[PDB]
Amino acid sequence: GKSPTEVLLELIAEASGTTREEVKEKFLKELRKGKSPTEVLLELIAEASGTTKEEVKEKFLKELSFGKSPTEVLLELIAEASGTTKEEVKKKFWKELSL
Ligand code: NA
Ligand code: NA
Repeated sequence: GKSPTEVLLELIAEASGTTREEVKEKFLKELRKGKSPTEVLLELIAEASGTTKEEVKEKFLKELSFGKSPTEVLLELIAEASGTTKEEVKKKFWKELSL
């Protein structure tokens, strides 16, 4: 998938055991309710890990407060959700972006 968002949604699908289109459609529908893309990604990640959305959102925000970058944090959260390494998820991200 071309864009960074599309690649994140693909990674979330893999972590969720759902299709890329299913995740995309959930993402689009939530945006239509007036949510922001970052907020929606965090909810999707929470769903994928079986964790509450508030817990995932607070972790994100705390990491940002430490001076981490948003995409980096999202990747780390996706890695937590799939039980894979941060390094493995980041590799996939850059690979998929690359094509
Ligand atoms: Na499925
Ligand atoms: Na983003």
